Amino acid sequence: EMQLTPFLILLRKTLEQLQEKDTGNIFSEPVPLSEVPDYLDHIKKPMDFFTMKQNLEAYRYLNFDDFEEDFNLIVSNCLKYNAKDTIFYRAAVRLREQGGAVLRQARRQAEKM
Ligand SMILES: Oc1cccc2cnccc12
Repeated sequence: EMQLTPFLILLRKTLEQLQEKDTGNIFSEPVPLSEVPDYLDHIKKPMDFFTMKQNLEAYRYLNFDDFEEDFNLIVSNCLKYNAKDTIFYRAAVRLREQGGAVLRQARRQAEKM
């Protein structure tokens, strides 16, 4: 029970804060299938921050869970695909940790709406 425009402004700010935590920009764009040919073998729904931005602007995120679930896919896909001893796996752990605090604060703000 809130107005659409302030909520989308909040999601835009939140997405920018999450992208800031991905300092290597390894999640900024879809995983390039041309360089990872086996990626889709067990990754059923790829996700990335650019796709999240397009979903946001297409009005596909109307509650915080819609938005947070796609963020969680970025993390979980990366933990699934990559071995634990890789920078990519550890980057997803770091993003989960640093991004979780960003998400908790942003969800508090949405609940004031
Ligand atoms: O090759 C990649 C490039 C950027 C991100 C990736 C996330 N998981 C597996 C592979 C990736």
